[PDB]
Amino acid sequence: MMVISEKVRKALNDQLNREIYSSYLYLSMATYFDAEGFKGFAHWMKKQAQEELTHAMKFYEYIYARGGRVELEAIEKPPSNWNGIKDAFEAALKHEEFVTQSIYNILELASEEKDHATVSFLKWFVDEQVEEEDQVREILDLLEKANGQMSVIFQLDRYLGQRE
Amino acid sequence: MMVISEKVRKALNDQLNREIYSSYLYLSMATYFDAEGFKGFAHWMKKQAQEELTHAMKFYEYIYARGGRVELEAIEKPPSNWNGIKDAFEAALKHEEFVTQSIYNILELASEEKDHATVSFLKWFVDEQVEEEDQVREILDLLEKANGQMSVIFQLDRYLGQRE
Amino acid sequence: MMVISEKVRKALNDQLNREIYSSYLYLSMATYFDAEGFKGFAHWMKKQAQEELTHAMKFYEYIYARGGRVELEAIEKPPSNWNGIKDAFEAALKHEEFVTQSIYNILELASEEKDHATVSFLKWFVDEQVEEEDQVREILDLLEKANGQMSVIFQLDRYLGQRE
Amino acid sequence: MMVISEKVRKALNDQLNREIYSSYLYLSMATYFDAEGFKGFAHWMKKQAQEELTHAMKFYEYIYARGGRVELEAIEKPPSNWNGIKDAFEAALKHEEFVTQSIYNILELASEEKDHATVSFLKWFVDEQVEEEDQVREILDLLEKANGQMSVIFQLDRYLGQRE
Amino acid sequence: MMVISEKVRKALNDQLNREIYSSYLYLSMATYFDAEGFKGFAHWMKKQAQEELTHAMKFYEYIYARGGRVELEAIEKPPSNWNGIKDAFEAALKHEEFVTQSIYNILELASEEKDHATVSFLKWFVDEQVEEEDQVREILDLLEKANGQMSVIFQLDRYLGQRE
Amino acid sequence: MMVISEKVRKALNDQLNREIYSSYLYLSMATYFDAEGFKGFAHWMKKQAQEELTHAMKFYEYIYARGGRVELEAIEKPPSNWNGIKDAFEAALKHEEFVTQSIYNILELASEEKDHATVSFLKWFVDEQVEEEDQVREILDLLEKANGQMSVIFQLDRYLGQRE
Ligand SMILES: CCCCCCCCCCCCCCCCCCCC
Ligand SMILES: CCCCCCCCCCCCCCCCCCCC
Ligand SMILES: CCCCCCCCCCCCCCCCCCCC
Ligand SMILES: [Fe+3]
Ligand SMILES: [Fe+3]
Ligand SMILES: [Fe+3]
Ligand SMILES: [Fe+3]
Ligand SMILES: [Fe+3]
Ligand SMILES: [Fe+3]
Repeated sequence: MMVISEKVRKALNDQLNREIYSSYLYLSMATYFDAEGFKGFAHWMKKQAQEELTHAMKFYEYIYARGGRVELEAIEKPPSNWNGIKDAFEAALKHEEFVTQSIYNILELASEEKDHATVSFLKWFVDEQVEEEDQVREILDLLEKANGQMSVIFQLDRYLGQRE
Repeated sequence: MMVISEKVRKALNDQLNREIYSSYLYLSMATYFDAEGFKGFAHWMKKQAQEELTHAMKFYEYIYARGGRVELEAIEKPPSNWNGIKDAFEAALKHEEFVTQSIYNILELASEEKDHATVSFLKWFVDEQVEEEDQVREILDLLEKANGQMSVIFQLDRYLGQRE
Repeated sequence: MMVISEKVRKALNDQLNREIYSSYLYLSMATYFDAEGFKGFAHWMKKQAQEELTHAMKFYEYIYARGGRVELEAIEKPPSNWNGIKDAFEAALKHEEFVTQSIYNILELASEEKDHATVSFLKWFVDEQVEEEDQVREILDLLEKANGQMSVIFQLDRYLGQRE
Repeated sequence: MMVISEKVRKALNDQLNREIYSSYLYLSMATYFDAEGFKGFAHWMKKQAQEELTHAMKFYEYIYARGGRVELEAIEKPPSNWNGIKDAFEAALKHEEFVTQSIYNILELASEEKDHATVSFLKWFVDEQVEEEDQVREILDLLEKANGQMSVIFQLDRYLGQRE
Repeated sequence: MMVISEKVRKALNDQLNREIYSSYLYLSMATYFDAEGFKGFAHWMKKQAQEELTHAMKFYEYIYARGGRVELEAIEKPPSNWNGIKDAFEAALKHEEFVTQSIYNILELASEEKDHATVSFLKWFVDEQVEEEDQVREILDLLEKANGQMSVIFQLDRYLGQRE
Repeated sequence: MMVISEKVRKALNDQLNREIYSSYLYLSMATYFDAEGFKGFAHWMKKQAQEELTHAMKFYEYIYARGGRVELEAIEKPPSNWNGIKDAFEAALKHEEFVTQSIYNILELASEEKDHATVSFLKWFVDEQVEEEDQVREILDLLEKANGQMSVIFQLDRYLGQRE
C-alpha cells in the first residue's frame, strides 16, 4: 500500500509531468536553433532534453518505491520560436527557476506532513537545480559579452555543440 | 531553401509528433505494468519508449537535412490502464499497425510527388515496422499459450525484463 | 492474424518453393560435373545450392513475420545431363534470369496492393539477382574464350573450386 | 569405371534421394512448429534438416568414389500438418526407423554381393541411426512427461531451441 | 548480352559522363580556391573531385554488370572563376541539385520500363545525394554566419582542409 | 606575383591538361577491355588512369608554387575501340612517347629562358617517362610472344590484374 499521502503523491506526479514538459521545451528550443542554423546550440538543447527525462524517471521510480502510481497527463505545446539566441536562453533560465520553485513547494509540503523520506529524496533536485540555473546564467553572460558579434557567437555555437 | 514540398514537410512533422506520442504511450504502459507489479514488462515498455524517441529524431534530422523545420505540437494524454497484460499488448499491436499505415500514407504521398529522396528515407521505417509488429505478435502468442498461468507469466516477465 | 494478402502469401510461398528447386538444380549440375570429373565446377555448384537454401529461408522467415505460413510443395526432377560445361552454366544463367522475373512479378503484385513492406523486403533479392546473373555471365565469358581448350578449362575448374 | 554393381549403385542412389526427402520432411515439420508458434521446436527441425543433407552428401561422395554417378529424382510433397507436437515427433521416429531399415536393406544386399567396401561404408550410418532414433525417443519421453503442460513445453521449446 | 534496354543504358552512360564532369568542376573550384590562397577549401574540393570519380565508377561497374558497355564522351570546359567563396559553394549546391534531378530522371525512366534492378541500384545515389546536398548547405550556413570575417574563415579553411 | 613566365606557365598548364586527357584515354581503354571481358587488362588501365591524375596534380602544385594559376580546358573524346589487345597497348605506347616529347619541349623552353627551377622540376617526369614507356614495351613483347594464344593471354590478364 502507498505510504506517501495522496497529496504528496499528486505533487510528485505533477512534478514528473513538469519535467516531461521541460524535456519537450528544450527539444523545441533545439528545433528553433536548428532552423536558425546554430547546430551547436541545438545539440546542447537536445542533450538538455535527455537530461530532463532522467529527472522525470527519478520521480517515477520514487513514486513507485513509496507504493504510489504514476499517471501521465497531456503535454502542452511549447513555443517554437524565440526573438534571438538570448531570448531562448533567457526563457530557459526563467523555466529552470520556475522548476526550482516547484520543487521547493513539494519539499515544504512534505516537511509540513513530516514526510522525511520525500524531503530527503528532494535534496538531490535542490542541488541539481543550483547547477542547471548556473549553467544557463553562464551562457547568458557569455552572450552578453558577445553582443551579437558572430565572430564570437560562432565560437560559442561550437563550444556548446561539444557537450557530452 | 526547402527541397521537400510543404505537404511532405507537414506529413513528416506530423509523423515525428506521432512518434513522440508513441514513446509517451509506451511509458504509460510502463506505469501500468509497474502498478501491477510486473517490473520486467515495465522495463520492456521503457526500452520501447526510448526506441520510439530514436525514430522521432530520425524524422527530425531528415526534415532539417531537406531544408525544413520541425514544429512540436501538444501531446495528447495516453490511456493509463488496461484490463490485463494481453489487453495492453493488444493495444500496443493496434498502435504499431496504425503507425505503419501512417508511414505508408507518407510514402504514397511522396511517391505521388516524385519525391524519391523521402520515399527512400521511409524504407528504413517500413522494415522496422515489420519487426516491431512481429515482436508484439510474438508476445501475444506467448501470452495466449500461457492462459493466465503465473508460472509462465513470471518466466515471460523475466525474459522481457532482460531487454537491452 | 496474417497481414499479407493471400495472393501475396501465395506468391511468396511459390517463390520459396522455386528457390528450393534452384538449390536442387544446382546440386544436379554438381552431379553432372562430378560425373564428368570436374570437381571444382562441382564444388562451385554445391556452394551455389547451399546459397539458394539461404534464399528460401529468407522467404520463409518473412512469411512468418507477416503472420503467414509456409507450405512445402513437391520438388520436380531436375535435368541431370548437359551437352558440356558451358551448356550447364548457360542453363544456370537462364534459370537465374527466370528467378529474377519471378521476383519482379511478386514485386509488381505487392506494389499493386500497396504492400510496401513486401516491396521493400524484395529489394534485397533484386540486388542479389543482379549479382547472381553477373557471376554466371563472367564464367560464361571465360568459357567462351577457353573455346573448349582443356588446358584453360582446367584452370577455370581450379579457380571455381576455391569458392568459399 | 564403376566398381560397384548397378544394383548397389541404385540402392545407394535411392538412399541419397531418401535422405533428401528426410531433410524436406523435417523442414516441413519446422513449417508446422513455426505456424504453431514454437520457434525452438522449429529451430531443432531446421537443424535436423541440415544434418540430413550431410547424410545425403556422404552417400553422394561414396557413389562417386566407387566410379558411379548420382541421379536426383523428384521429391514428394511432405505432410504439412500434424495433430500436435507429439504427433509430429512420432512421425519423425517412424520415419527414422524406416530409414534405418532402408540402410539395413542396402547392407544385406552388399553383403550378398561380397561388396565389402559398401558394407563397411554403411557402418557409419548404422551407428548414426542408433543416435537419431534415440534422440527422438528422448524427446517423446519428455513430451509424455510434459502431458501438455505449457509450463513444461516452454522449457522443452527453449531447450530444443538451444541446439547447435 | 545486355539485359538493360538501350535507352536505360544510354541514360546510365550519360550519368557516368555527368559524374566525370562533376569531378572536373570541383577540380576547377580547387583551381579557384588555390588561386585565392585558400588551401583548405581547395583541399576539400580535391577530395570532392575524387569522390565524384567513385560515383562515376559505380555507374561503370553497374553498366557492365548488366551486359552493357561504357562510352566516354567529351568533357566540357568548366567555369574557373567565382565571385567569392560562398559563390563557389552556391554553385556546388546548384550543381548537386541538378545531379539529383538527373538521377531522378533515370529512376523514372527505369520504373516506366519495369527495370526494377536499375531503380534499386539508383536508390544508393538518391540517398547519397541527400547527403551531398546537406553537406554543402552546412558549409554555406557557416559562410553565411561568418559574414566575411576573416577570423572565422581562416578556421573554416583549416577545418575543411582536414577532410580525409 | 607569378615568377614563371607566361609562356612557361602556359606550357605547364597545357601539359596538365594533356595528363588529364591521358587519364581519360586509359579509362577509355579500360572500357574497351571490360567490353572484351579482360578484367585484368581493364584493372591495369584503371590503375594507369589514377597514376596519370597524380602526374596532373604534380603539375598543378608546381604551377601554384611559382605563383601561377591553373585553367582547366575541355577534354576531347578519346577513342573507345581498338582492333585488339595489342592495338590498344601500341596506342598506349605511342601516346606515352608523345607525352615524353611534350615534356621535352617544356624542358627545352624553360632552359632557353634560364628557368632553372622548372628545368629541375621536370627531371622527375623525364625519369618517370622512361619507366612508363618501358612497361608498355614489356607488355607488347609479352603479347607478341603470346601470339593470340588464349592460354597465354589469360595468364597475362591475371598478372596485369594484380597491379597495386
Ligand atoms: C535527443 C532528444 C530526446 C527527445 C526528448 C523528448 C522530450 C519529450 C518526450 C516526451 C516523453 C516521452 C517518453 C520518454 C520516456 C523515457 C523513458 C526511458 C528512460 C529515460
Ligand atoms: C557439400 C555441399 C552440400 C550441398 C547440399 C545442397 C542440397 C540441396 C537440396 C535442396 C532440396 C532439399 C531441401 C531440404 C530442406 C533444407 C533446408 C535447410 C535449411 C534449414
Ligand atoms: C586530388 C585529386 C583530384 C583529381 C581530380 C581529377 C578529375 C578529372 C576527371 C578526369 C577523369 C579521368 C579518368 C579518371 C579515372 C579514374 C578511375 C579509377 C578511380 C576511381
Ligand atoms: Fe529538470
Ligand atoms: Fe516508432
Ligand atoms: Fe536464389
Ligand atoms: Fe538421415
Ligand atoms: Fe556524385
Ligand atoms: Fe603522365
